Amino acid sequence: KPHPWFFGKIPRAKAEEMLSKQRHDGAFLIRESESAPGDFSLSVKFGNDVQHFKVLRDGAGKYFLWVVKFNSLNELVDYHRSTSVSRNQQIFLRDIEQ
Amino acid sequence: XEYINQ
Ligand SMILES: [Zn+2]
Repeated sequence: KPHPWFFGKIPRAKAEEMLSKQRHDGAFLIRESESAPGDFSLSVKFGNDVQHFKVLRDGAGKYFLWVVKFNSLNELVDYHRSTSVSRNQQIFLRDIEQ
Repeated sequence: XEYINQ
């Protein structure tokens, strides 16, 4: 089955609009940024706001948010289902509901 | 657009 979190190229505002209607904290999606070619962003619902994280890439081609690195978006997402996306707030990724 | 990790 394809992943329910890959939304492709959707504007940041649309992502917020959609995530705001979600009922659970941690509801998220990965989108292709309009800020730069071939870049990804992670948008997550938390409380009454939507937080955005820029998916960084290093020289070897690994993805990362802070320090830990991943060989794919799939691994990054799966990791953050059990480990908080932030050290300051407890945010665990969970699939959106349709 | 603000990013938490930036
Ligand atoms: Zn539910």
